[PDB]
Amino acid sequence: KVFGRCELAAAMKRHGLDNYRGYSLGNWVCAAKFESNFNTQATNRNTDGSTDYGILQINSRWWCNDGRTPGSRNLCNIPCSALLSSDITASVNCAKKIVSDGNGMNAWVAWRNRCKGTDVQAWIRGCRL
Ligand SMILES: [Pt+4]
Ligand SMILES: [Pt+4]
Ligand SMILES: [Pt+4]
Ligand SMILES: [Pt+4]
Ligand SMILES: [Pt+4]
Repeated sequence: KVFGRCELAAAMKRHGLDNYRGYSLGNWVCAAKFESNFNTQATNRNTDGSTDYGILQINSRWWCNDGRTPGSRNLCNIPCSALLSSDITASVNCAKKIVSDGNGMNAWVAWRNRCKGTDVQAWIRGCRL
């Protein structure tokens, strides 16, 4: 599913991401925009053989099992395919574990490079929440 900006903001808010570990909603919507362009079905292969999955491009080296990343850790305890669903619940629950891991949202390279220190509130502007 390809989410609209405000539709995704609303779903993320409902799933408890607004101010989760201090990160306002706009940060999460910005990260999703540049990681996956709001497409739950996005996949991207990394040079190390791991793959990133879904709206927040969660990586198979640590977070999920895809059956093809030797020495992967499956920390969210979830097949990576579950992260591609039109229901964002699995992605959100896994992202909560990731952002709690000590590096905050710096775990998402597009967030560091494209969202961090920008006016992220613009991403929720005009939305009914
Ligand atoms: Pt569809
Ligand atoms: Pt709502
Ligand atoms: Pt939902
Ligand atoms: Pt909804
Ligand atoms: Pt594996």
